[PDB]
Amino acid sequence: PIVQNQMVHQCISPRTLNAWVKVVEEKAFSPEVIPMFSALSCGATPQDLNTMLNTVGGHQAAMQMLKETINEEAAEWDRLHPVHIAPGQMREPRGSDIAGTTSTLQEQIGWMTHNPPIPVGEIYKRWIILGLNKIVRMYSPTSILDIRQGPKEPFRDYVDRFYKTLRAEQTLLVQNANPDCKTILKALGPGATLEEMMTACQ
Amino acid sequence: PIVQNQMVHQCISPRTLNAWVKVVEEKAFSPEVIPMFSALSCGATPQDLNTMLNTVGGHQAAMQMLKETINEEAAEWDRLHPVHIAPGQMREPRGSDIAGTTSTLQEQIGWMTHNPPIPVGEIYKRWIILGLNKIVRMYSPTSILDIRQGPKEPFRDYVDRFYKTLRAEQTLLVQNANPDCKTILKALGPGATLEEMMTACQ
Amino acid sequence: PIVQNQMVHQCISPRTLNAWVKVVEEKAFSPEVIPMFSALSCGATPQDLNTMLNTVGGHQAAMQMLKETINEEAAEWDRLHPVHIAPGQMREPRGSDIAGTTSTLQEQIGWMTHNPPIPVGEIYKRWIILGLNKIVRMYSPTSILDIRQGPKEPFRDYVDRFYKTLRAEQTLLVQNANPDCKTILKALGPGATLEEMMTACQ
Amino acid sequence: PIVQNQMVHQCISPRTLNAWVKVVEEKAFSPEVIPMFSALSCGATPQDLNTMLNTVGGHQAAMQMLKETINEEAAEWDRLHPVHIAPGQMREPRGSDIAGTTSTLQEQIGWMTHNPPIPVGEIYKRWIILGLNKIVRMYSPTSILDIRQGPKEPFRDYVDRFYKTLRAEQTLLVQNANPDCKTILKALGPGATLEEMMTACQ
Amino acid sequence: PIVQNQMVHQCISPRTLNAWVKVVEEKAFSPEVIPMFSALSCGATPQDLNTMLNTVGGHQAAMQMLKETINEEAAEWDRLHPVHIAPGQMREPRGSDIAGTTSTLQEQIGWMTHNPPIPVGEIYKRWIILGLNKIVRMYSPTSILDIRQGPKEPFRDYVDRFYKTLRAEQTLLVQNANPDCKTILKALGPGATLEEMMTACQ
Amino acid sequence: PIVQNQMVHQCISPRTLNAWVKVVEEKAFSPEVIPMFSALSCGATPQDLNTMLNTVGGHQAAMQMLKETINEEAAEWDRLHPVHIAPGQMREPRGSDIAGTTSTLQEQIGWMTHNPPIPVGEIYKRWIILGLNKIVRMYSPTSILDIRQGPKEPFRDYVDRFYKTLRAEQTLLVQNANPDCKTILKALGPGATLEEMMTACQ
Ligand SMILES: Nc1ncnc2c1ncn2[C@@H]1O[C@H](COP(=O)(O)OP(=O)(O)OP(=O)(O)O)[C@@H](O)[C@H]1O
Repeated sequence: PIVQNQMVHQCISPRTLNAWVKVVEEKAFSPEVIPMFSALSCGATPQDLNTMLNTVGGHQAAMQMLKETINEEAAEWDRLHPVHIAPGQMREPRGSDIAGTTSTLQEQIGWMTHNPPIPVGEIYKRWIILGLNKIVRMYSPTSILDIRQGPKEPFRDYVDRFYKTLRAEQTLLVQNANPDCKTILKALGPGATLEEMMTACQ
Repeated sequence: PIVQNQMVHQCISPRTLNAWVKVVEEKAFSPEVIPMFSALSCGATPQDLNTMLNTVGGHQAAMQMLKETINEEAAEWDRLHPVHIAPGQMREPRGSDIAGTTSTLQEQIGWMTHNPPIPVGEIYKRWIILGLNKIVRMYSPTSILDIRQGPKEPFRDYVDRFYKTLRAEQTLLVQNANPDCKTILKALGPGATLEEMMTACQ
Repeated sequence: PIVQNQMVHQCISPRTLNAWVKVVEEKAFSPEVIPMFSALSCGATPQDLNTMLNTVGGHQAAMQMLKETINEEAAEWDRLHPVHIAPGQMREPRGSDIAGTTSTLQEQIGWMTHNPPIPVGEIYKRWIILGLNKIVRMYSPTSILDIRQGPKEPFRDYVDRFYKTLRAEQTLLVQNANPDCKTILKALGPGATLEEMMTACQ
Repeated sequence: PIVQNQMVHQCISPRTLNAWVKVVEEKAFSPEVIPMFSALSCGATPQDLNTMLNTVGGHQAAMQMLKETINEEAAEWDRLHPVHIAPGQMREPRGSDIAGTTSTLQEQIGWMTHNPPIPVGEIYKRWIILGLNKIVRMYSPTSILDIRQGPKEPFRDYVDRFYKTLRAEQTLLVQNANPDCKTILKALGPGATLEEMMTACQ
Repeated sequence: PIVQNQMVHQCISPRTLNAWVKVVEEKAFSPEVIPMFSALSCGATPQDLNTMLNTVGGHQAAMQMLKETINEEAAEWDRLHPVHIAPGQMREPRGSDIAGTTSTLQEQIGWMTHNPPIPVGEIYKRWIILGLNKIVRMYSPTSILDIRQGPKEPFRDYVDRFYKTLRAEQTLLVQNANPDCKTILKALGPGATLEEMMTACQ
Repeated sequence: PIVQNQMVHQCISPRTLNAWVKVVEEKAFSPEVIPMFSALSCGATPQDLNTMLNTVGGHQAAMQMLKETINEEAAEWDRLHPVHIAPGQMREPRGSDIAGTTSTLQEQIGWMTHNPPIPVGEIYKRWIILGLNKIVRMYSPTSILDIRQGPKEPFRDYVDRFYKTLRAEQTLLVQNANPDCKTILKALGPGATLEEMMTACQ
């Protein structure tokens, strides 16, 4: 990453490398993996972003869809930012320079530490996260329409499932409740908070 | 977080990220999780606060009630602190800027490091903790009225349960004791410390 | 804690938080937990002291006796140190300011880093340790009078039990020995070291 | 490695040493091991590169093929860069100096920290990675021609295998699909993204 | 400990505390525990030395013999170094000040950082190690006279036992060997190295 | 060790201590332990080198052979470097000063940080490694002459054994192959690389 002592390059730590690889193994593409990726890549150069993605051993169908999303975002960058060099001067980054495939570590450090910065790590991280969200939505196993409260399922457990499914995918909470809790909820009237709905069905 | 070398931004550590995620998995919303959250988010920007909350994989009913509490506190902030910008100058934070949804990391660092600081991380952390306490009270399984000493339960074990329940929820200790220890406690008179009550029933 | 770079505030580390919580879970109130608490809270502000105590999930009977001891020590502080403020000036700490309930982190840092320091963390830590020792003595299961060497128990194992019990609670070692080792010990005469007693009964 | 405080030598950390040794034990020469090696050897001197390779306990057939690749690359270096010394002056590195066998740590630090740097660690790391890729291709158990979707294998699982095999080794995805998904894929027409192919066969 | 940034006090780390406690639990008073204690207490003040010893939960017979050795060494210090104070000046340390029982942390830091240092931590560590060696010799289960090679025990395994026992306790290696290896060893003549003895009996 | 902030003494870390002790327990004197020892003792003073060797609990036959090798190397040092002191001046190191038995930590730091350095840690580490290699060769269980490919053993697995044995101990690879792979290898002609031999017998 690039961090403060002036703004300097540091080696990606063995601990960050290991944390990312373990979250992916333990959680696959459950939605919470995305804000973990984002937090573990704080300050990341594009090189570091490629290291984290390249160190994942399975999920190669997912990694391949991610390259497609990366190439689409890169081509849209080249559309808005054509390039045309000057000895000892900085070249403008193209899509593939941002994605880390045709830029060196030194070019990346030079863009990221310029005054003002050309923030190639934050740009690439936005493309990667966009790709990762399409994958989370892909691998979401259930429609929110099939999250229905069981006859003897505690309301809380049902709400946990309902919002878990809705996060992976993205009135109806009440409709999908079981008869008994549904009746209690119809009676609360409009404008009930989730806290009030969950207290009523306890 | 923001910490001292002057006051600088540091990346949230893999170790803090991991600690928070594990305490939540192992303890759910037992009350002791709150002072752990508070301690692990020392110096946190609002961005970091959102990272810790977003990295929790289950308990999405709880996370949703928390957003409601956050939005209520944010709307009360906008009520007391309306906003109306000046080139190169700091804008005043609204509720949603404090909660980290419409403020950038740079705005957050600028508020938090101003002289005097606009402490957006400490403000948001107070809203989050308020939300978390309502959740601890929600998920508290037992009324203190149903904590009663068993016929052969050691007094200490009963007191542990009584104060555990009372912490999750928030004369009667003696009333809820078993006949034998109850008799010993009635005899101590008024003004007995817990230490004396527990010595008597040993 | 407060530590040296001048004397600065640092966030309590995830590793200290975790160490304290694990020693308590694994050892309860065996006496050795006290010097661990003392060592893990080196440099602690009163806020940090409250964090370590608040993060303990069970033993709420013990935590409650501890508050009683804290309030007693605080009331004795107010007896010896009454307070009576001056813009931009430091107020004198009362008992509850020392215990961290009515003082802010900033007041605590200001007392602890003053020339000369008002060492509010070391004062509160002494109250806490006093409370913790009363708890260690409470939860000590056995009188030293019931530590007696078994007919075929190795002398060393018996001495380990004898001093373990005596530490939790706080001529007789010989009296409580088994007939055979007792006879060997009577013969050594007065003025035998523990090393000599233990060599004789090997 | 060599890292920034000026550019200084630091001891390879016990944590890097241990991470490398564990990834090799747990993953052998699955392709993802290569970008892990590259990331764990950030800043590495040739000495450090030899330490990481020498600390691997099995796979000695692989380590021996790696020496062959190293010697070939070293001989090609000597072909393009003959050497011919001046008191207190730097000698030019030969192949075996780059590979760390006839250069000392001090010569290595002197090349790597010169203005401009003679980047002996990055040169040797490129040779090592080249050798490691030939080993990944060697130990790849399956041809992509034998990755065929099973009659009841979910399409995603098949794509994971297909791209896993293709990474170890390096129209046909559709050909190798099962009849039912093959028919759906023929109908999509040309120019389907992987995301669209995978949605269709869900 | 006291370490270099000038010479400053640092908090004993949770990791040192934990390492010491685990080596004692896993190894008791096997001899190798002594050089581990010595290495984990590098820079230790007497306070830190007491923390490491006080955090050990069992072996209280051993801890008590250790106090006896400490008091003997302290009384011998007072015999050679009597004391007789000057405002703002350093007092001379007595035995019990060195052992950490009547000296404060500040006195300890003042002795240890004086020009020239009064090295109270290194003095106390020598007393502790002396005590620890008497304990290692106490708990040594076997005389070297009962280490004899078994009829089918590999010579190496026997030598491992022989030197293990001799380290806990502190011509005969050959005498204690089995008939067959004994005969081979008699034939080597005088002046055989251990390497040659062990090669001969392979 | 001695490391850079100028060149300063640092305490050997609990993590290095623990890593060395675990590699020895898990790997004994498999050859890869040597470059791990060398890497974990980067910057080591002779004191640190003795700490790492003294903290090993078993293998005391091996530790004793190591002392013999150390004493031989030390006597050869005294043969080439006799000594003959000057107030406030540095004495010349003898063999036993280098090995850490008659030199203090301060003498060691003074030799190692002199301009030019008298590198007593690197000298002693070379003696130790020499001793360790004689031990690796001792404990090598098999001659390379008894590494022969089994009738149904994959060629790779056989090559792994062949080079594992050859590393512990230090045309024939082909001779020791099984009939079928032997025939394929005879046909390749002279000048086949290991990669080509291993491809042919796949
Ligand atoms: N949640 C946890 N609970 C218990 N132990 C943990 C946890 N997380 C990490 N550890 C311990 O810490 C190890 C990983 O981190 P480590 O202890 O090596 O810290 P470190 O990197 O040395 O700290 P620093 O970088 O500050 O020196 C693990 O092997 C484990 O023993």
